[PDB]
Amino acid sequence: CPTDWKMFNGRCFLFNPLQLHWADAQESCMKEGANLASIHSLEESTFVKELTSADLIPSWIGGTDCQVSTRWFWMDSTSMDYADWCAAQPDTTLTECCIQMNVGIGKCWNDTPCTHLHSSICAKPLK
Ligand SMILES: [Ca+2]
Repeated sequence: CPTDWKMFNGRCFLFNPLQLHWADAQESCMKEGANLASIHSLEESTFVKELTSADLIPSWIGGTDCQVSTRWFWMDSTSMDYADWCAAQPDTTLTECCIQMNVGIGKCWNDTPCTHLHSSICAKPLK
């Protein structure tokens, strides 16, 4: 993997501490040939959590159901075969359609307004 990135299951990951809304976070990843990260297993979830410091900082990941409620998509076009929703989540309301991880005391996923500023996780295949 390139310098500051970390490898896991054929992909490289990076924690971007900069506070950005979802769209800016995705744009920031694209500048590096990446996408906000998709997560497909508890093993991957744990690996990414280890990139967010001892505080497990709330972070944007690349999933949303912003087009049609309840229809979730990852920006890297991989399948939605895993989720780590907090209790009662997701709300599926189009007004809070971007996935945020490391949310609350449970450090789980919560769909939230995409305009909120958060750190983020970027990922891209290993070359
Ligand atoms: Ca929510």
